[PDB]
Amino acid sequence: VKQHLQRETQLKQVQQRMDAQRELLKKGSKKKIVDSSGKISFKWKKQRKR
Amino acid sequence: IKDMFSSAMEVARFEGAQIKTVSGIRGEIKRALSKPEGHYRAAFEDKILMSDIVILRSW
Amino acid sequence: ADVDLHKRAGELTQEELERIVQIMQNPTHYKIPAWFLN
Amino acid sequence: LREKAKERNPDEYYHAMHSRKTDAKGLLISSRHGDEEDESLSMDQVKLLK
Amino acid sequence: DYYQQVQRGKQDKKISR
Amino acid sequence: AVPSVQTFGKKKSATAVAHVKAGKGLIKVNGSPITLVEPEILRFKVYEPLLLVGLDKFSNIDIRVRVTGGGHVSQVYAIRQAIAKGLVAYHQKYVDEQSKNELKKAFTSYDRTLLIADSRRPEPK
Amino acid sequence: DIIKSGLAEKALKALILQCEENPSLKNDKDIHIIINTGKKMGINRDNIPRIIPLTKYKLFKPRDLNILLITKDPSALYRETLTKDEHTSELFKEIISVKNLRRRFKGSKLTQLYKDFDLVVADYRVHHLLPEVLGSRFYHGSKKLPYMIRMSKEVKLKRQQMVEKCDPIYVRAQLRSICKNTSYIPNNDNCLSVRVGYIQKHSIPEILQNIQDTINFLTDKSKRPQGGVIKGGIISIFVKTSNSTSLPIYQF
Amino acid sequence: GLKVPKAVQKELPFKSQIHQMKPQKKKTYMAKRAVVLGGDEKKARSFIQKVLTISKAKD
Amino acid sequence: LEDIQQSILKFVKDHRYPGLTPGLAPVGLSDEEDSS
RNA sequence: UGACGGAGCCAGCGAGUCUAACCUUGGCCGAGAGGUCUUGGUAAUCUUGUGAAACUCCGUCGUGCUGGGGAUA
Repeated sequence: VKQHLQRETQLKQVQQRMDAQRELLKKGSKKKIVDSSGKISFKWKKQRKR
Repeated sequence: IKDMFSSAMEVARFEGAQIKTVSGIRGEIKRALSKPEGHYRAAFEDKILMSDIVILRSW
Repeated sequence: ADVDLHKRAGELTQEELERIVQIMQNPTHYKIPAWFLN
Repeated sequence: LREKAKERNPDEYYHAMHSRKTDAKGLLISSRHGDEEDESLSMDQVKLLK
Repeated sequence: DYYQQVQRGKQDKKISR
Repeated sequence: AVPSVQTFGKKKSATAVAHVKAGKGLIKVNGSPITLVEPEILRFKVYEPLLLVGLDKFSNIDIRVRVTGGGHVSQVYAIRQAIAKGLVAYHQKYVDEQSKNELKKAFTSYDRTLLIADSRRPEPK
Repeated sequence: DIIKSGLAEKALKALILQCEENPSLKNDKDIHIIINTGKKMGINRDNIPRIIPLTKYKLFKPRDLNILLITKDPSALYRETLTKDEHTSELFKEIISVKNLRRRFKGSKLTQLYKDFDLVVADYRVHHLLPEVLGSRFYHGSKKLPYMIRMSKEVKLKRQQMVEKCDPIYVRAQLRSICKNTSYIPNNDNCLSVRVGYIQKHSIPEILQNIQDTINFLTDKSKRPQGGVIKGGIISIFVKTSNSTSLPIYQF
Repeated sequence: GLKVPKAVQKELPFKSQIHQMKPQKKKTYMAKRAVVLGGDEKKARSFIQKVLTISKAKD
Repeated sequence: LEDIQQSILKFVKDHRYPGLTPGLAPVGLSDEEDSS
């Protein structure tokens, strides 16, 4: 059960990164936001979808 | 070629002789090298290998 | 020996020169490494 | 091959020297993928695969 | 003398074999 | 997609390929800038294609040179040849022919070995 | 267990009395123990000398011997911070890098280098690419075989780089450990040599004590990467100078 | 194998040019994407490979 | 099982160089400080 | 035009399953042949490709030759 839990949390993280990449390549204006560490995020322009 | 002779006098005595490897590659001894004593320079039909033995058939 | 390594050898006080010659006389007990001297 | 290099004849036009190309050192680039595929795939293809 | 004892020992061991 | 131009500069066994295209004005030899080309006493041999015609020709174009082969002085002679005839070929193809042959006249009045090497030798007397 | 009896003391005494007078070994000044293990110790011979810690006898101080130090590519950091520290500023006879070492020393220069130094110490990141640079004279046998040192007390994680610094107190501490202790290299067969003691820097009870120290550290069960390699019954001990016969001890 | 030199093979005709493709050093996306099946499928792959090499070596 | 239930319900090492872990010297407290 | 000590850099030749030392010290196994380990000395234009040296830069010195038994620590 513990290794089922480890497999599930690793799959959740890799699907989360995959979903962020897919969300990133759709469309709209965005900028690369960099934090203190280097964990980058993408902040999207306040503009609703036509 | 390393050790079939003990001295450059011996190689000088045997210059021009035809030798061959065990592969049948024919050859000829040409000149005694200077500093290692029984070592000489031979010329062969083509490139012999490091796993060969040369042969001077005498009687 | 604390003598400055840029002074010319003429202007040497005798305590500096005796410190130099004492160190060079007994190098082992001043723990000079044995590769400096042959 | 050395004799063919001596007798290249540099006014040698083929139609395949439009598609085929040459790297910096002068040798031949052979694309290791396909030649019935494409190495770079489009944005909507990447959207579907992702 | 023990030096010569043991080197004669290995010598005659090889000779006996 | 960009207007670009490729030329070659040769001395003994050095060879330099110069790509000139439209840009902001950066001149780069082997990735590093032109102001790093050693042996540093022939840096003005490299500079004279720029100083003979003015930097206002280079203010709108960016050059890059890749130099292989040769030695130090053969490489600076390949660099200066590649830069010179690349500027001439760019002003031929994408700027006017009057500036083209003004550049050819200036380089040829300085030395035509900026534009044409001395290539096949000796003489059998 | 305990190895100090009249057989061991008589053998070691007779070896010293033989090498004082014999005109065939008046240059080699050293005592080695040959351990004949029972089984074949399985680990193949890399040329990395593991360190056997003696417990109460420093057999060498780091200032009574020539030390060559081999460093990484730029070498300016290690050379400056080692030579103007005055904890280590006189400890190394030479500090070079691998690039200019193999540039300078080719051929018989390596024979002069061998005869020149007596402790080769390399950065552990360059220790593996030494057997071509230093040739086979340093790796046939083991008396000038180079030691690994860590220069910085810093560990590499993945996805990130080792910050390039060096620590002179740490490197003096591990050269002190290297000269203070003795060493061995594991191999496939059942023979294993360990240097113990010198010919006039040492005496019979201290040589016998550090012989027993190497025995304990070698056939120990714990300390298993560095020392616990004798898995079976250690069968015999011998002592010899490099051109002297194998005086036997502890025939089990 | 026959190692033709680069100075020769850069100066070859267009028909005689040697298609030598370089190895891949980058973990490309299609290779890191593409799925392989396991268990019964990998032993099916092993079985089909063994059968095909036994057939080719017998021929 | 208590640690496994809490999870389910909640010496150097160089990576490139595996020879360092038998290689490096066992430094002591008696090696770092005093007169050499 | 030097001597030490660091640093920057630039080639063209050359690709046969082929390329390459010697003498020892000992341990163990084996009937022997030998195998394997260990060890010190000597020799060296290294080994297949990366790389040259002269050159360039930066600190330091400072320009009146060579010998063995004798004799001072």
